[PDB]
Amino acid sequence: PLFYIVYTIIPCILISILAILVFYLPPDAGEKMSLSISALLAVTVFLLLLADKVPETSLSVPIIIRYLMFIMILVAFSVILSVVVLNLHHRSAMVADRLFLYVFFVICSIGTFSIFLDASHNVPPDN
Amino acid sequence: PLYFVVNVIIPCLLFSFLTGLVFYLPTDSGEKMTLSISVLLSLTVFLLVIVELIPSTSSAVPLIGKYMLFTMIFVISSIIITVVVINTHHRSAMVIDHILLCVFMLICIIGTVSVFAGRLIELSQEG
Amino acid sequence: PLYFVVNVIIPCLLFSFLTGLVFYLPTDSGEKMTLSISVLLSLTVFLLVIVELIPSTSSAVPLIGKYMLFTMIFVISSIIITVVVINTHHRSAMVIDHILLCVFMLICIIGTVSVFAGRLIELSQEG
Amino acid sequence: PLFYIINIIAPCVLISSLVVLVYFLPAQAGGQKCTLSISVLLAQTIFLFLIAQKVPETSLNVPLIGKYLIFVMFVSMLIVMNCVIVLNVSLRTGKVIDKACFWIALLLFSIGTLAIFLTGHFNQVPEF
Amino acid sequence: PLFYVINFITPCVLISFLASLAFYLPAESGEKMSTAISVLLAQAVFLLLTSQRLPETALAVPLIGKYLMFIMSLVTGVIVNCGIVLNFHFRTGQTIDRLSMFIITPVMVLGTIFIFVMGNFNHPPAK
Repeated sequence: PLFYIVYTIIPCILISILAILVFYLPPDAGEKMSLSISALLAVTVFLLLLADKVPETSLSVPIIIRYLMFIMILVAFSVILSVVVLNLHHRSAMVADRLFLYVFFVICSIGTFSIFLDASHNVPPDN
Repeated sequence: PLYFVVNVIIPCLLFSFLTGLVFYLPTDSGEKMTLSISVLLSLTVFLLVIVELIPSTSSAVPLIGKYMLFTMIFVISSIIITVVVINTHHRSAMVIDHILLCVFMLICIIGTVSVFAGRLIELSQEG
Repeated sequence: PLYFVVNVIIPCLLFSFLTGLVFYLPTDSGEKMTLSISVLLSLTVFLLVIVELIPSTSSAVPLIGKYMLFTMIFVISSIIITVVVINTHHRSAMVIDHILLCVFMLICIIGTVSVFAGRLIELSQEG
Repeated sequence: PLFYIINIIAPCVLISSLVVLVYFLPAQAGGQKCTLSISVLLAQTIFLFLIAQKVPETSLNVPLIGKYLIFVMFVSMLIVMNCVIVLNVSLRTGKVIDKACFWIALLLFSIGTLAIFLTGHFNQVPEF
Repeated sequence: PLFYVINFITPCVLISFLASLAFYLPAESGEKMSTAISVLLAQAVFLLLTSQRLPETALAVPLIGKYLMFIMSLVTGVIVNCGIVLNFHFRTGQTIDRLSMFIITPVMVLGTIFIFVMGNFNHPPAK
């Protein structure tokens, strides 16, 4: 029923570009730091409204959270990384390179895990 | 129906980080105060909309008024601390610890008190 | 049912202040252009949502299309002036008066014309 | 009644903090603070515009009586107008920042006072 | 029903000015990249809310994916270009006019190639 899944995936994929770029935006342009914050606000209003949209949709027909329980975590960590990037930034190149690697590595894996969840869900629920 | 008590506690907990980070984000990096300003707007729209979501819910599903006062109080103190923490910020190595110390100490207490009010109300609830 | 014609005129009147102030905020203080930029976003979300509120209202309550064109035109000119007034800004003691003079003169007219269109339509309405 | 009043009053007490803050912060605001405050105007202005939206729908949903309504529109408008003036002030822009804090306070505590008195007076006759 | 296209076309057309102006913005105003950042947030909240109106509409109205991808892809591209401009933005000058000439060449081409899409669809019907 892939209508919504494709848009949701695109929100997270571009949003990863926001944090990747946010993260990635520190290596490439350090002064953006506070500018990066603006992204946190923005990236944070965007996700909070999505939870609401998805808050009403859930109302219409209840079922597995899988993805949500999946989408919820990913949001949270992007969320908690943004906050850490913020703290990492607030506290505030080796760490960034480190925090770029850790981010990427984390998000590739969480996204890999989350994508797996999505992959695993479609085989399980399919049966 | 604990689906809202999770997300609400999560808004507060992360929002504490905004302030804590707002508070903690001054001492570590004061230069981002305006950038800070942006967080106040952001932190303030997010809360103002949460009062919304919750209004429709409460009015939709009736419940006891006393548990609602706590949300308001707590929310209004983060809100008042911000104002002061912003005045603080505006006015703002010793003072932030100072403000951070008096914030933390107040929020841990208030939060401790509020958590007790749930706790104690939890004590009664359990029986 | 004049409950909407009040709030709409108020949004325009204050918004004129944004552009007047945006225009007038350059000449008096050009240094806040980006800060200005922020107003364009802000001034632009506010208007874009008003077109929303009004869409549902109009479609909900039917009315004559001709009175709708004026809102669009006017709104699109503030919008076009902003774009130019931004480029004007971007591009941007003589020029602002210049741009402010040509803005004012255009908005007073356009606004004068639009107010006449209501006026004249008011003339017909009165009879 | 009104539980919302508590909530509405709360928006317009904290929001005075903002403008008072914005105003107050002007005198206690850094060089970059004039633009910062700009940020508050936008923020303070999105907040009020959405409160208008909820209030609107609320009145249609429940019964209608504008007296108190005018009070909200007028105070909101003036905070609004003061904000633009503060901006204009800060744009025109210390002498007048100081007074602007004084003028604001004085006007808010007078508009507020007036508004509160209207409430008091509104509250009194309905009770009598 | 050319009434939805009206406003949606206008959103896109002005938004191309944003990116065009952003893209152009990069060259004429290289020193306001926070300011452009602000536009990305703004430009990005605007589009995200539009997707929400379109989504609800579909569901409410008949849905047939064909013209969906066209609005979804352009948005994504403007979106990706925006992100890229940031990448570019951050990187930002020998290339600029070419980015400029490449951006307008490309946007023209897809605009043209999208035009065709609807245009290619039109003719068959007509024949």
